[PDB]
Amino acid sequence: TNEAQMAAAAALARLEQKQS
Amino acid sequence: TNEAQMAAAAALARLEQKQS
Amino acid sequence: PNRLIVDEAINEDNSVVSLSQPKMDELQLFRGDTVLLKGKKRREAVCIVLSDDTCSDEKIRMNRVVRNNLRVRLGDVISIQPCPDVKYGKRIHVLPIDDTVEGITGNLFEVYLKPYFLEAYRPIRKGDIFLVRGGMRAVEFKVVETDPSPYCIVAPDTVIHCEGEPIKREDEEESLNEVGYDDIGGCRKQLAQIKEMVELPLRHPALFKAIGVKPPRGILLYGPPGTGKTLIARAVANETGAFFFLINGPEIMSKLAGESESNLRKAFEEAEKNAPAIIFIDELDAIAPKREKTHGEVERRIVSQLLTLMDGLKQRAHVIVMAATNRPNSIDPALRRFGRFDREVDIGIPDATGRLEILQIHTKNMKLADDVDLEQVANETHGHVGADLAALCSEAALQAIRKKMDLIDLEDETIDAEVMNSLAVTMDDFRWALSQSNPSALRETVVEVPQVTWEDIGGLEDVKRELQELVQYPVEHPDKFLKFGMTPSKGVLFYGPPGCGKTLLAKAIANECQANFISIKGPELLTMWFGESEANVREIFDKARQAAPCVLFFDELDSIAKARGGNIGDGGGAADRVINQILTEMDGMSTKKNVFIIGATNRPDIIDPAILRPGRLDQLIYIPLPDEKSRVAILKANLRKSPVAKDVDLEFLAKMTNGFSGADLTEICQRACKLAIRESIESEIVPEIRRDHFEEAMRFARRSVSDNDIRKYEMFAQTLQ
Amino acid sequence: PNRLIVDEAINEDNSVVSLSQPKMDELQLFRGDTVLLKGKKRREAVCIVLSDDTCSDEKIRMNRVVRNNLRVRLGDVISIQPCPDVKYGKRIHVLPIDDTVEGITGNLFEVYLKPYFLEAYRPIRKGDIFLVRGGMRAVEFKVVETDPSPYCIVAPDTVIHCEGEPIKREDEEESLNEVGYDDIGGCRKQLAQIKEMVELPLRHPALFKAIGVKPPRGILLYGPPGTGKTLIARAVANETGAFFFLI
Ligand SMILES: Nc1ncnc2c1ncn2[C@@H]1O[C@H](COP(=O)(O)OP(=O)(O)O)[C@@H](O)[C@H]1O
Ligand SMILES: Nc1ncnc2c1ncn2[C@@H]1O[C@H](COP(=O)(O)OP(=O)(O)O)[C@@H](O)[C@H]1O
Ligand SMILES: Nc1ncnc2c1ncn2[C@@H]1O[C@H](COP(=O)(O)OP(=O)(O)O)[C@@H](O)[C@H]1O
Repeated sequence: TNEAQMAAAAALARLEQKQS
Repeated sequence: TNEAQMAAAAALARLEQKQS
Repeated sequence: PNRLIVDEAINEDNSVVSLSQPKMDELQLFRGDTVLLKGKKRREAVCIVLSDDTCSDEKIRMNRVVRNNLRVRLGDVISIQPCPDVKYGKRIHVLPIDDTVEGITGNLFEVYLKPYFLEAYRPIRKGDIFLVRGGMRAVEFKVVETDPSPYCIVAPDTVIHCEGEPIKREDEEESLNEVGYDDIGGCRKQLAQIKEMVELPLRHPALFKAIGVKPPRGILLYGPPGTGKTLIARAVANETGAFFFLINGPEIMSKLAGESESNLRKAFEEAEKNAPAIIFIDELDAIAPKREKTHGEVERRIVSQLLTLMDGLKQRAHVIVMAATNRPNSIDPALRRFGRFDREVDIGIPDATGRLEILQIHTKNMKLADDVDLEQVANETHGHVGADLAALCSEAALQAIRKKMDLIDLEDETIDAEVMNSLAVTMDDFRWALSQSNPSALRETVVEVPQVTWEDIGGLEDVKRELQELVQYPVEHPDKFLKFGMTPSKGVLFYGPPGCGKTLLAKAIANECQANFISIKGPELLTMWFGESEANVREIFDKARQAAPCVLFFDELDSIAKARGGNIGDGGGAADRVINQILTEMDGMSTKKNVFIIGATNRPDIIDPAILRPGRLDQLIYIPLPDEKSRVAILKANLRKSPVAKDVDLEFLAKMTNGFSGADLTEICQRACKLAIRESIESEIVPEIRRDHFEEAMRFARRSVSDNDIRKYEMFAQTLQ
Repeated sequence: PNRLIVDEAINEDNSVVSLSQPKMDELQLFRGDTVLLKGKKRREAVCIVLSDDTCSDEKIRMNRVVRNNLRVRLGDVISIQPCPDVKYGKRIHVLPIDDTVEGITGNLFEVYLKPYFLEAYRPIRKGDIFLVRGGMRAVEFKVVETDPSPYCIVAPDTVIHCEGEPIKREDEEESLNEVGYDDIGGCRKQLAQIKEMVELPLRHPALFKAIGVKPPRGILLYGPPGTGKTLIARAVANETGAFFFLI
């Protein structure tokens, strides 16, 4: 639900920072 | 003061003798 | 059900694991959902699942921090389940571990836990261990108390507490700063090969003791010093859990007669008692050197004692002995016979990609400035090994530290965490360290996959296709060669004018095939001839076998024939000392080793015809001077990285440079660049290379290949029909 | 305030310290003014400040004699302040050190102290150590008694006395004839490179044991015999204070 969706956005953003 | 100015002339003269 | 194999992760994020999309649909979870992992000893961990294009469908990729929290190791199997009802917490109490916070004081929250937790939305469970890097320290923390239970997600308004004494580390909990697989940068191919050999008998001893197939008992790692030979041996033991016993030459040889042999025997006895175990013998050449090189009683006895102890591994079940040497032929050949040390791995020297990985590993704790470019450093650090890159990072850190320490003047027993945390290491400090560093492998043979691709070679469209047929087909479609009774060619000779891309062709095909490229240049063939050391050819071809798949390129194949007089020559014939050893090694090389031999010559009329017979360089490709459409492609390739102005007409230049070789077009490109630099520097005492710079370059550039030499190549090509 | 880093001096004169011009204006002193330097263990020294074109803005350049009087070492930080009310004295009593006057006798004033003091206008403080060279010997002296206190300038009419037994050297006071950086001539580039490698972990051990960066542990010096390989190693140990073990 919403708390998992906020963690989803944060995990995806950190992954993109490491891949770029 | 003036006693310091007398030491100033002596220290400056020795420095110039060593540099030349 | 839902039981996946634990694999290694690429994403180092402690709160994230990777699962392949098909498992997201079998587990009915969405990208970024929060899941629980079921480990060992009734333990579990909570993390976020992301997708990628590299995770195996049946594996879960997680880092060391998650595996330790689950008390699992690589190769184990854990269960995965979603938990969509995870809520956020309000209070989390975190304390450092006593064994990691030492000598450093300050506000741990502001330095470490605040940037780790704040707005990160990390799932946190009671009892989790996690690592926060910064201030040139790696500080691990444990979560001891939370308001929600058993786990929650950190919210932007979650308050982090830290009061109390540091936590004493549990005896069954390994420190996160121990050597593991994520501490090794380059040489990934060698690490994977070793893992296959050792992890199975060490993690599954019940398999080998119950079957007729014997495990590997001894693995010899070789390469220059400072390449990670010990780092791998430690990473393997720490990742599998095998008991690690360290041996080194100096420790054994420093002992008196009767003590060195006894201590060596004890090491094997201790490993057996603690089996499964790994015995690592560093500087093996110091204990058991080639017999011909020693005559002392102590050295002869310790050779015999090591040989008998290695043979005793038939009874010492689940003990693997690893050794490190500089060269596989520096030690007693008996050690390498069936059994004992019958497996070998060539660690070599990290390439440009591996060097970048090593620099990234040894800077994990360092705060880098925005101007730091470690890829630029990795490309400049030619000839360095991991030990030298680690020293380079250390020197760069110390230079940055001195600059700040002399200004703040804070002298105490401990260091302020904030002072180090705000210290950024700039590119000037890495460049300074590079000037101070001195490569330990500067003159070692360089074996790596070349960065040259087909896009870098203008023209030669038909040669590009031909080389793919010669190099790829024998291994991509081996069933057709057997079907038609075809014997694949072992190599090809390039001939033609100088500076037409013969070297790039060999590199580009090695690159596309992802094969190691070994470059032998004229001066090396001449060195062997002049010094009467042609025996070294055997080591060149043996390196090609060790590095296989690879492409072994012999440039300037005529260098010796020319050194012998070339056009007139001396009193002998075409054969010479070095080419004969090349011919011998080629005849003894099988196509099953995936080693392709390429030669190049600028004077095919003086190449020993023996090299062109079936079984040798039987294929011959002519590389002509580029035509008009190719010269345009060459100019574009050579200028691909230059800031060329839009007014530069490269097609016009190609029309004028009718007789120019590719190397001659490069001189024009570089000469125009030099002129642009000269003007740019003067303007400060310009943003692009202008038409005037290329036009002035044309005033000096000339063709290097005359019509007399072009006919020489045409006549040879005509002779070949 | 007024806390500057102690650096090496080019002028060997024991009564002269060099500061860069911008610090003369921050300290509001004139070229050749007399200043006090604050060292360690509640000690101080008095000297004349001259300017040059080589001193770093944030450093004070002083020789070994001044550093030993302050009980400081290269890389430390000391305070500088003007003392414009300094006057000259009439009586100064100086005695040699027992460990430096040996095998040599004569009129110490006429040989050493007279050309050193006479018309030199040197600032002198009670307890100062200074070195006078001549006669192929290097003889150091200590000042024990003066009429003015705590310091004064030597005037052309100041009488220098020297009566009594030689002074026994203190156990915490190093001799000025020990090997230091000013005993090394050429190869300055190598000495600077070595100092960077060794002085930091030796003077600031708390830095390295508190960070993840490892110090250099072994330095190999090479070159022909007689080039100063041992001279450097001794100078480094004596200047930083590290215990020196010879093999
Ligand atoms: N491939 C590599 N990746 C990361 N670090 C490396 C690598 N190769 C060497 N190093 C580093 O260089 C050093 C190698 O020293 P060590 O393993 O003791 O080698 P040796 O057996 O030659 O003494 C270590 O600090 C190690 O971390
Ligand atoms: N076909 C080509 N495309 C692009 N560049 C070329 C080409 N031929 C030659 N060059 C340029 O000439 C230089 C020398 O080429 P190389 O193949 O090393 O010569 P050789 O094989 O005779 O040693 C290269 O650096 C390259 O930039
Ligand atoms: N660069 C130098 N500056 C000053 N004196 C030097 C220098 N190099 C050598 N010397 C002098 O020469 C001698 C060198 O001897 P020593 O340091 O013992 O060298 P070694 O290690 O070869 O025995 C000493 O008397 C030293 O003062």
